[PDB]
Amino acid sequence: VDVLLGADDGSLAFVPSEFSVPAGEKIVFKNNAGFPHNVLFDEDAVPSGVDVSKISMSEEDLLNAKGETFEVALSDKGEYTFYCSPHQGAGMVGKVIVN
Ligand SMILES: [Cu+]
Repeated sequence: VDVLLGADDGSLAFVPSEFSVPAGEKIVFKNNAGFPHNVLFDEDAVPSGVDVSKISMSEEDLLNAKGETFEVALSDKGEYTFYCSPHQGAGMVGKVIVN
């Protein structure tokens, strides 16, 4: 599944911001517009047992050009909250349900 970073209209959003994927499906976060963006998972809002450092970008790494990607496959079932570091305080966050 592809998830865009930034809406075409400049909105600070993941697109889609909530979605479900079967365990193991590769999620491709694709830098779209109004960057910089990046993608991290929230240690306080993932399934028990998940280590968010293995599935997040480094906080200092920013995608600054359209078409860059960050790709991850989530294997543990449950809810995961991801966020963009620059824009987390502007509501650029989302939720994937791995089933
Ligand atoms: Cu962002």
